[PDB]
Amino acid sequence: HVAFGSEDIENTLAKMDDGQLDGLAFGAIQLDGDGNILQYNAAEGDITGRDPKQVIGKNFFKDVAPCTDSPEFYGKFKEGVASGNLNTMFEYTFDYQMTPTKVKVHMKKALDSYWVFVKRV
Ligand SMILES: *C(=O)/C=C/c1ccc(O)cc1
Repeated sequence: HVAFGSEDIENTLAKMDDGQLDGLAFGAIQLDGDGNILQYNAAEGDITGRDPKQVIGKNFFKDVAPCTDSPEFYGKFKEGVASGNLNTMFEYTFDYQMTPTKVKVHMKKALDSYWVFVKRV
């Protein structure tokens, strides 16, 4: 088990393959520094209606999740990629090609890549 917001979440998830990541209680996306989607788990698709196989390779901020292109989300992502120590938590609403859904988001650098964790609120 691993809880959303755990202090060493990136350690636990570093040791995980697809099945384990797909088993998480919360949405988990891994992005590269350009915002391209490396991994996208089953729990996230249950929040957003996206097929996890279909969004791998796409750009999260440009194409998949346009509502996240804002100082409040994308702005914080690039600040944390630049500053080297991404680790930030905030509320957000996801509303593109889905019913508007309130979530909380935790972005954290991976053990060169970057996690976006999501849970319904
Ligand atoms: C806003 O358009 C957000 C879209 C979105 C957020 C998270 C996802 O996993 C997919 C789309």
